Amino acid sequence: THEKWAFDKIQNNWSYGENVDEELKTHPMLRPYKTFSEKDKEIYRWPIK
Amino acid sequence: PGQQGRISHTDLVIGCLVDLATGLMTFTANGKESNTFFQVEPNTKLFP
Repeated sequence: THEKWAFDKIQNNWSYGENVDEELKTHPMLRPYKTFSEKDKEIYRWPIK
Repeated sequence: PGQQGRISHTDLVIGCLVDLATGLMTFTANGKESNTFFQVEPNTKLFP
């Protein structure tokens, strides 16, 4: 689900960033798998539980 | 290939050149010359 949303966003020419922005379309959710966070993983994996 | 896969936002312009003295046919896309060409015969009518 994360990579599908990331592909949809790079279709919209999104870019990685630290803060959340609208015109800059930056978000910390576009990160490599080797450096993810526990909170984000838990939030993403909650619905399927 | 990088642009392919979604909807772009830049118009594509294709230009066609005809030489009526030697029957040479060339096509250019966005100012870039293509590698495809055609050769015709004298007394040939062509419609764009």
